[PDB]
Amino acid sequence: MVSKGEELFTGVVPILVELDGDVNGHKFSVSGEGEGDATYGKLTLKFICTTGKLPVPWPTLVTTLVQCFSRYPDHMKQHDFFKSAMPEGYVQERTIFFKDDGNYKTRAEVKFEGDTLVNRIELKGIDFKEDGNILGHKLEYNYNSHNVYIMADKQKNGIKVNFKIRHNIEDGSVQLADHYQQNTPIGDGPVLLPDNHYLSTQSALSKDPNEKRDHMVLLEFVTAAGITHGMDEL
Repeated sequence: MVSKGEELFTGVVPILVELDGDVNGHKFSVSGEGEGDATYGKLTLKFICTTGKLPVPWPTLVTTLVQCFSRYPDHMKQHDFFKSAMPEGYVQERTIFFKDDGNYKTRAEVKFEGDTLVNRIELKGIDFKEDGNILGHKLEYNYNSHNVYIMADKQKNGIKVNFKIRHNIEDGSVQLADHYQQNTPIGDGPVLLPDNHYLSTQSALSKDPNEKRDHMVLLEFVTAAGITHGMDEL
């Protein structure tokens, strides 16, 4: 099946992202805009720190800063929770544990506001080392590919999601960030609850050569996989 929510994503959709953050007491705000094309699992966005210098590395914020733009193949469209919750949207909550360092806890609402898919987030970070990889800005400005593992939480009418991000460091080491996530629908309508599957996620970071503010340009491609081939023909 294809959910009614998925019909909202068959063309190019404008995206807005607003994040209000506080990490070890360093307050900051990020705004982003761009567009997604879930037909190709593609996002293209530019984010700006509107409060000055970002007090954490940009790569640490990529997962917090719209999984409804993932491409689900045909035999797996009945497993797309994220589009099925649209346009009313969903609440996405995480705790992200940076190995040997602090944690982010985030709560976001992802939903349509008019024609635009908007992700509004609050983030709180604590327990960071002032000279660790994060507040000491030792992460390279790049990003790896990851698998985002998804399972249904039928009790909560949503999903539980987990994965481990690898952030590359200049000296050849890696800073690991373990992500524990759950998503729940905002509205009343039925949502699709999936079988166990994963998203294969790729992200590339760049800069706008005419932008003086602290910023990140991001390109992402995300495709779902891993459903056995249960629903062989369906």
